Amino acid sequence: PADFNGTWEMLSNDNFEDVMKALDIDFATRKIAVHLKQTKVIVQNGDKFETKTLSTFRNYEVNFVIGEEFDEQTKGLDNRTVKTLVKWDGDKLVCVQKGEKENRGWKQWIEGDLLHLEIHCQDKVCHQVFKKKN
Repeated sequence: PADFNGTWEMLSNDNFEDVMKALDIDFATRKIAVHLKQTKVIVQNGDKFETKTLSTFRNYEVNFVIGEEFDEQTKGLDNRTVKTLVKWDGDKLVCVQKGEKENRGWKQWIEGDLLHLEIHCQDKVCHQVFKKKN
């Protein structure tokens, strides 16, 4: 479907603290992480994704293949073990992370040259927007 290949620098980050609080991240850490810029670096070969997040906050990778469930350690956030599975919803990526927290996952898609990421946990949702670098 879509082509996520590229380097994408964050434009905006809304309601990040709501999701971080839902993940039990401590307030001090939230206060640090809310004002930090992130870059996403993505290599996509068909259903194969290698993603790098880069910030002064946390650096982390997420590598997956569409429809292949994998065990994931969420180092960029709460450092929990979850079972992650990413699938297509048309041209959007929809990820379910099965573990201690209910209704956890994320959804990612492209509009023009912006990448949108929604991260959700429980009843909270964060919306991030990134601009393609080139």
